[PDB]
Amino acid sequence: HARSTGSYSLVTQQPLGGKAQFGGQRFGEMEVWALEAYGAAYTLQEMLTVKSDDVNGRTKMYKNIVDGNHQMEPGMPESFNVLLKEIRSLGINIELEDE
Amino acid sequence: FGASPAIVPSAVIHQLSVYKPKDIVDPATPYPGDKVIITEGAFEGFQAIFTEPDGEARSMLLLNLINKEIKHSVKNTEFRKL
Amino acid sequence: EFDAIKIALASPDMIRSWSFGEVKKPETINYRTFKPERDGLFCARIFGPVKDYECLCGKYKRLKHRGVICEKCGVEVTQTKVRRERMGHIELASPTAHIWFLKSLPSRIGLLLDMPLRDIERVLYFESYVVIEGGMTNLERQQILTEEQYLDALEEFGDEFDAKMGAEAIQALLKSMDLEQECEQLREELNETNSETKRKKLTKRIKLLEAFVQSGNKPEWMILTVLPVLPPDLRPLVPLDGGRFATSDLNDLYRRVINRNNRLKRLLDLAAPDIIVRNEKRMLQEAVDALLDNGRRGRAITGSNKRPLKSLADMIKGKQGRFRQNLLGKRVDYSGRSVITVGPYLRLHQCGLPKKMALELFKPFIYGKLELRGLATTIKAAKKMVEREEAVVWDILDEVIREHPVLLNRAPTLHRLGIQAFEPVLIEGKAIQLHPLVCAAYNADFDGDQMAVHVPLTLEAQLEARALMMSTNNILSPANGEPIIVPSQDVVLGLYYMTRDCVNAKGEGMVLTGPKEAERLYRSGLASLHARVKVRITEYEKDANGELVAKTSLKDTTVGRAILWMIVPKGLPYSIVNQALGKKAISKMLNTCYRILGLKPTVIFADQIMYTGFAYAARSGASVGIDDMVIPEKKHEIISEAEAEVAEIQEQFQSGLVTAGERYNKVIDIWAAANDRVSKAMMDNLQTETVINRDGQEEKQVSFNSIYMMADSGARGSAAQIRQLAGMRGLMAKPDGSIIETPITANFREGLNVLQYFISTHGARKGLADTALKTANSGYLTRRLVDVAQDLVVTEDDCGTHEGIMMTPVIEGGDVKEPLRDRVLGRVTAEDVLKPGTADILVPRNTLLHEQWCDLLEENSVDAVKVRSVVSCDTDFGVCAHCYGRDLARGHIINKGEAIGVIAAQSIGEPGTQLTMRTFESSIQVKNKGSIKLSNVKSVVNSSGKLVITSRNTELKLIDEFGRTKESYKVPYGAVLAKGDGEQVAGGETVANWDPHTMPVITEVSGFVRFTDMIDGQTITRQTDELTGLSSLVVLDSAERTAGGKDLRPALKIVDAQGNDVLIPGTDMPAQYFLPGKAIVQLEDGVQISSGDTLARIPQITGGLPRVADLFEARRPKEPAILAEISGIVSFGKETKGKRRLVITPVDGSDPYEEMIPKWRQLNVFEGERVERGDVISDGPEAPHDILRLRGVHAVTRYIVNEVQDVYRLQGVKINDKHIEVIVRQMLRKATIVNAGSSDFLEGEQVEYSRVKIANRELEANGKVGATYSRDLLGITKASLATESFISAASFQETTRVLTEAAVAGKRDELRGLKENVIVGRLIPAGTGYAYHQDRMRRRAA
Amino acid sequence: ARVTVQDAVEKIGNRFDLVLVAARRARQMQVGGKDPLVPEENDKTTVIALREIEEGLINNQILDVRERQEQQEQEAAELQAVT
DNA sequence: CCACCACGCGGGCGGTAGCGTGCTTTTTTCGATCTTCC
DNA sequence: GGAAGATCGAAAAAAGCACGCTACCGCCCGCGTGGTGG
RNA sequence: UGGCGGUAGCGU
Ligand SMILES: [Mg+2]
Ligand SMILES: [Zn+2]
Ligand SMILES: [Zn+2]
Repeated sequence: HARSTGSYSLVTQQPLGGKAQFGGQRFGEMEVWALEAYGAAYTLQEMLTVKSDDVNGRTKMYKNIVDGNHQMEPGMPESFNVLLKEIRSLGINIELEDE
Repeated sequence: FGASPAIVPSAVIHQLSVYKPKDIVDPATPYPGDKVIITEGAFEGFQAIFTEPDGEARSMLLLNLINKEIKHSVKNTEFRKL
Repeated sequence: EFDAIKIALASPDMIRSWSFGEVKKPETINYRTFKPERDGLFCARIFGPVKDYECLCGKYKRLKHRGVICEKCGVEVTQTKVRRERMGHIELASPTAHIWFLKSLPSRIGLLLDMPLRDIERVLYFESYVVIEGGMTNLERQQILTEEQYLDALEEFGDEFDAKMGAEAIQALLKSMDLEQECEQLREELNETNSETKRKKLTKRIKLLEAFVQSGNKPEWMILTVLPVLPPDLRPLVPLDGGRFATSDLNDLYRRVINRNNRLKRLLDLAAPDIIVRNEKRMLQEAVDALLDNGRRGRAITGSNKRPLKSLADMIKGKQGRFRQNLLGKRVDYSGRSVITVGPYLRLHQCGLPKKMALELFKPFIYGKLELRGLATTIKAAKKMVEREEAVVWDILDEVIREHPVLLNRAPTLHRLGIQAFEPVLIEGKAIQLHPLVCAAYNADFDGDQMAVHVPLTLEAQLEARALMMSTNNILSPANGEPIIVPSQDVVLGLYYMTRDCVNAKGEGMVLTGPKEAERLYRSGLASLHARVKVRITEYEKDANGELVAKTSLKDTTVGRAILWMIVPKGLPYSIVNQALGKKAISKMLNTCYRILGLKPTVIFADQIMYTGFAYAARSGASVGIDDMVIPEKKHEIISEAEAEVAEIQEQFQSGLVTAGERYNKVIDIWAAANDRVSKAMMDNLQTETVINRDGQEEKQVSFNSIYMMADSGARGSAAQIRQLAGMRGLMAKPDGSIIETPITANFREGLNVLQYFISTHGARKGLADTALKTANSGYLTRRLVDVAQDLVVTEDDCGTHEGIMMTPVIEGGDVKEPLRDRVLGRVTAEDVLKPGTADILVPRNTLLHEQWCDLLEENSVDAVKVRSVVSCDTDFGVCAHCYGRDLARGHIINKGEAIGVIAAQSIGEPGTQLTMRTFESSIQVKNKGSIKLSNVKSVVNSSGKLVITSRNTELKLIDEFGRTKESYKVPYGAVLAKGDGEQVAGGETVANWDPHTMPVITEVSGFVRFTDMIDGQTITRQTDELTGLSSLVVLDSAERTAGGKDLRPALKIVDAQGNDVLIPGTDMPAQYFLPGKAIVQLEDGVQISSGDTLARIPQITGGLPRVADLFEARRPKEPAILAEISGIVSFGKETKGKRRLVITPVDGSDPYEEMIPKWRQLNVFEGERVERGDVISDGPEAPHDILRLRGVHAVTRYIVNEVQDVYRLQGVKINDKHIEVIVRQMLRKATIVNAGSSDFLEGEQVEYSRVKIANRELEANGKVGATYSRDLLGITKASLATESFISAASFQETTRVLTEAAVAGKRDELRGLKENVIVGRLIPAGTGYAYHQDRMRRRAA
Repeated sequence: ARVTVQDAVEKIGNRFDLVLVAARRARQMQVGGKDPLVPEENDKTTVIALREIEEGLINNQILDVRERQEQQEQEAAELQAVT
């Protein structure tokens, strides 16, 4: 099973799962721990946002790679926004303090 | 309320026995001269005034055009209450 | 863009401000036309348009109308993505309490209102009236009244008091209180009160009130009045391609809430009776509670097919929640999965990759290169060319992956070695080809294993994977520093066969001019590979200045070793390959090559070793045949004699001479001895039974048997496996765990009958079940360990601390488990190392101890070294590089920014699979020759001149002639000594003896013994002996002691010829040896005794993964050993009824220590002894909290490290102490105040240790006196949960409680950590990104 | 090609800023249209930057010096063009 | 005139009752002594 | 000598129970009520 | 081409 780009989930904006669905391999918690053990920061960040959830990041990455430029825009993962919306729906305020 | 079933006092029963009300009932309020929203037909999403029940199948409203409102009777299922 | 996250409860007004509309109908989507209804759960007007830049009515359907709303239907023409952000709101008819703030223990509402949770539960669901206005009547403010009580109060008082129901009454009570006066009164009461539990309750209530008043939140906001509604896209109705839609549980719960609210509004509009209104309000409250968190109270709402519904809180917590399923880990693009095979031709930094799989993975790169080359002008043309698979596409594929590393990962990623960077090589096939050497790193077997591949797609990731995670850069295990890339199965066997000498091999005795001639002779088939010859070879030695000098000489060796000498680099000497070269020999050679030559030649040497081993193992053609396992000729004689002995023992037992247990033990021992003899005979017949005819006569040499060659070389198997091959299988254990009388006397070469196979299946089944049910425990333990130390990174260089651990080699019994060398290597010293007896600076204060320093210190016979430890690192919010030590994976000191905590957690958790969960002396022996030292000893001479100790913690050390402590033992109190201190003794001699069954009372004075202060039948009894019949006194306990004799405590007084009690020499009061319970005294009245005589007789698994979990979680031993809090004498107070009261009376200080001790618990100390701080008073394990409180941080750290190391060594796994020290430091992160001082911390507050240290330092700099703190040992789960960053605690587990705490307290979370940065999606503060973060920090300086 | 980067690591001396400086050089070469100071043999930008770092031609301090000199040259040129 | 294609308000399901039921660890509460005094 | 703090064991409630991957099955409100076609 | 619940299997 191999995937470069394809359909994404309609709720979490993440790649699908399973060979029959042409999904992508899951990067579990232990993989993240191993990456942090190596000191992997840029690789982990590019595996977390610009590859899975950041729609604008994914489009920018695709355009840059087609154009021959290897640069990453971290953007903002949509899973965190979904979690914030769910927490807000629970009657509990959560927000990002810029200051 | 709690483990045991609730016991209603006889005063409430006495009040309910002589309870002879008159109410409008909110969701069934296509009263004459009342605001009603039509969401189907040629006048979908338009606010009009129910003014008389024409028969049973097709109640009668002052359907609102861009210029003014005109007497017209259309199906009951077309419009809901505002 | 942002710096921190603010978490708090939402006010109803601001909740309304959040919403773009109000949902008033339960309808979601009309089935006739796929459009939402007005004011529905999916209404376009409230949330947004269903299509991009398209009005719902259709009047405006172009981008030119963006930003304006329609008038036909009232929807805004914007993007569809706005439906993912806009939220709805429902106006509840009556206020409803929040389930999270009410049921999550401790109840926030109940604790705030100071009333039991049961009363809150009753009043909330319309069961008991609660008062709000106390008035002038007897009713107070908050009183619980039932319906009858409420009616009686109403009849007695009219309108003087107000009582209400439901959540409205709770809201009124919350709104009608003042926080300032309440907290002031609570503080005053806490100052005035003295009860410890009352003090703790008042302190926690004061803390809650202070946290509430500090933030802008108000108590009345805790009762919900406006209910938020999730955006529709977060609860989508996926089409079912059958005319129906799949409604999510959230939609159903929202429909229930809407229907109940509408029903309540209609009922209250009609002036319904009190009972009906109360029932409807209770139903609405139940529906709201179910929606917010289903199953918390009562019965959970069932689904369509009888399952609990998924509520809002159900998708936040748990493994399937958003935190642990879509935030910590997520599916990624540019990834693939395939099975793995073995490629022998690949290099250490190369891995095979299928052509089609690589084409699928590298599609965007191929598209870009094709566009650049001009072959295609659009994306569609490039896609068509790629799918058509032209030759130019393959050329582009080859070009784009020339030097593009890929990340290969395995599913059970235990440690960091589970994912590694490899250079891809295109192959035709369908399986990934893996390097054989890295397999041990991956723990992967080519038996169906599947591995995943990820493609980094940016310059930073590519360079960072090339430099950090490349396979060539990972040759040392971070857990212990031992090499990982080593020959495992075939290379070791091939090299062992190559470097083996025969006796009369072809071409023996010839003289060769060099390795080239030897190779050309072997290839030509003119001399055997095992022939012993003499070859002239030149070897290069590394000079001191850093140069290579070539020395040529003739060596007597074999042809195989001469051939192997080709691939050995210049620097290595020839002595490494002039042996049998087993697996450990190969590993030692590789380690030496890495140490001397470096890293660049090491990979080439490893590749050449693997190639040569594979080639010569193929050439040798070793095979296993049925004739290889030889059955000993003497086996049947041993079996027959053992059976005869067992039969004669059984027939002796039949006569009744020996009982069942003794005969069973004898049979077991006889069978074990027979099995050992058979195994030894088989090993002797297999090792060197090869007789070869040397020129002139026969000779004996090491056997060339395939099994023996394959096992001795260490390629596969071990001694036990070979014993199972040819010798008897031995005894086996039944399911309970006991040994079976009849062992399996059949080999695997021969057949086994049904009974033996059935017996043997038990162990295999037990092992398989243990592994299957142990994988989960290991995973949970490693997850907890990773979370506990996920925010510990090196962020300093040197704290200047002069405190360190007193590291010494560990001694346990008659063997040295671990010397000082391995336990100190790769660590820095806490202070100067002094040569023994010369007071000379052997090692400087802050010099890292490498191999040379280790040799220098071991040459001086030093044993005690004070070394800086992570637990003693003075740096706050991280540790320094110097206080940590060696990187343990590189030759240099650890670099700044590394994540030491994750390294430690992975290293500790990786051996979880190897562990197990199965649950199943009277003299001192001397082994070596050396002198004897005694520590913590107060000894006196006995009647015969022997030495008897009066100290309970006496330790004897057997020290060699070089002054190094060789052996250590703990001699029990009152043990006779055969020899004195400072006398050299030989092995096998006994120095001390004692009675373990019962202890005798030791007398330190000489004189007469009388029968005083005791009366027969009241305190003691003159019982006749069963056999001798002598009248011996037995002391009755307090339960059977008479009331009159309660104050008459028995006590034997040693008297002189005068008759009065003899005072202790140098001590004021006389020697009154107390008589404890069950004391047996044989001597009669007025018996003359000397010092050291015996007075009275007193009568007298936890291993594997559960032991590690208990040690880490600080679990109570369930039978703690009582320790003396303060140093002083011991006295007995009132006996009470169940527990004895012991009073500690220091000679100089006061006596505030009174301790309750259970009666059934044995007391080690008597009434008239002297004890110090942290002294054992009762038998049993020592609780870690007690050790930390009494003996300090160093002692508890040493105890935990020693226990963990012993547990791991029992299983044969070695782990460095740095990881355990890091974990222990993470354990000790909380301090509780004792004296408030000038600081604002409360007396009972428990806060972070770093904050206390910073506050104390600031106060000292200002000049004001600081506060006093005591460190607290909290379990790893509690330590992880109780952290400053609430995001990590929420992601860990117990999300409801931590989220409620954060919402109530209004906490502000700065990231300053790894897990929260990962969740947000920014660069982690560990490793490379750390540098960037540092820059950001300095940008916040100005 | 670069099988190992141990000598480059000891040249940088910390193993973490080496990744940053190599990435900066690679980004400068790939999209900035820069000319490498080390001859290339059909090699990627990343390994080319690593090989440049090998001989000490590229380092954080000298790279910053070159960046500042280029910035001052371009600002002087634009000031002359404007004036 | 009978089978079968919507449909739109409720909620545990079904029944003149009862259904549940082979884990361990941690935290909270509560009756019962107790015990200790003012 | 009765009331409040101690405590103490005994009982009750809450949370967790590894990671990836593959394949199949079943369902995607049920039910009293209503109108319409074979 | 979306989810779950159950079952079975693979690698540990
Ligand atoms: Mg396998
Ligand atoms: Zn419109
Ligand atoms: Zn330090």
